[PDB]
Amino acid sequence: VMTLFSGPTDIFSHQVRIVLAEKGVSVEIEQVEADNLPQDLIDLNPYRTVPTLVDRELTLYESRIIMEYLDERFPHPPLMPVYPVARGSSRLMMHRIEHDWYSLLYKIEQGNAQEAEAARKQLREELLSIAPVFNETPFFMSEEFSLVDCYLAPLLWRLPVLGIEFTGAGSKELKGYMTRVFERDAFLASLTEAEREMHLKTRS
Amino acid sequence: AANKRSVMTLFSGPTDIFSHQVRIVLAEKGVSVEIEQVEADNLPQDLIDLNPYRTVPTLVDRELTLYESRIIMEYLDERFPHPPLMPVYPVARGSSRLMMHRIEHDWYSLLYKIEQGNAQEAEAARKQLREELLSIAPVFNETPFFMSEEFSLVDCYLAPLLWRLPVLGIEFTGAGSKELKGYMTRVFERDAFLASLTEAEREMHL
Repeated sequence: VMTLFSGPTDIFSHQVRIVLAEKGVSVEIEQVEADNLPQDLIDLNPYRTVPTLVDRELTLYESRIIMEYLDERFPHPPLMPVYPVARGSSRLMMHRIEHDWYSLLYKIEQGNAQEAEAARKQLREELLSIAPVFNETPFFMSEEFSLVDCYLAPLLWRLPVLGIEFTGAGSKELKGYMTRVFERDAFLASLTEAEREMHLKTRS
Repeated sequence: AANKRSVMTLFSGPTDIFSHQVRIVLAEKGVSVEIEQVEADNLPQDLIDLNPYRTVPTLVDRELTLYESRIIMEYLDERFPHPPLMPVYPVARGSSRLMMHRIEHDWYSLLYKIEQGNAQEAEAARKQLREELLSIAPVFNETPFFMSEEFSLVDCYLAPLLWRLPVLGIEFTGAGSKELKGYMTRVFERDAFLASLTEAEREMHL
């Protein structure tokens, strides 16, 4: 009885779809045309946004709220640290990723050529700057896939549609992270057809 | 350095609604904390070194630096369980987080339009906010706090907003005013709320 209303290429919906796949819970997923909930379903979410999760009598929106709900409701596998301090670090990194990087993604998608390129340049350089972080661990500042990777993975997956290509200093490091995460069963299972179309290896 | 002290440090804005939320939670938990009210023109060096965005509120507890009041408040609730400011179960917790999100999205945005918009906009925002707040009156006939039997982080979002109504030129009369005023009395009289106020915030009710 758990239903997720998702944007087929919506990065926020993708985050939730990865979590749902990781948790392995039974769920009905319905893709909308674009990035909005049908006007007739406004009763489910006054803001008519996706992702919107309906699990029994509880309706939730805002991917961040949905992901924590799923992690608290379905403990295994754990996607957050168990202790308060590292949990704060994780929530903060998730927030920084969304505020610093998903904002650039938004400017690239909604901007004219000039705005898009300026956002693109900044996003590309910043992503490459954190490359050293991976020479240390398999996942983002962790040895286990977590919600932080649920934020970073959908973003890096979209590099092709953002018009970004990694080469030079740091590219090898980022690509290694991308390969590790993109190869996971849950990540592959999280993909919609429109998302699979983005890369050769998943394209049908 | 703040990150080297054995006591928490909160960098706060004297009239910042978000810092107020955090100060209420610190008082409720009764933890030792050194609170520094900052000035935009001359921020303390530790804030600059630990928070690249130079914003408030910022909590420094040992080697951990947090910003974004929501993250700080949940950190405090998880690190210091007594007294509980969040529900225990997943479903109730989800609803609580959703309400905090809606209060900030629907009401904190009107507060900003009221303070930085032109007369026409400010007045339009002032009228919308007043109406919406009075519309939740029925809630207080069901429970003493906002959709809860006990004071929680949701009230830590709503209280600072209602405390600022005087500066927003809003006053409750008519239908629902009794309910809203009863809630305000209940939260504004709490030890933690009084303890959370800065002198500047107190003057908002002169």
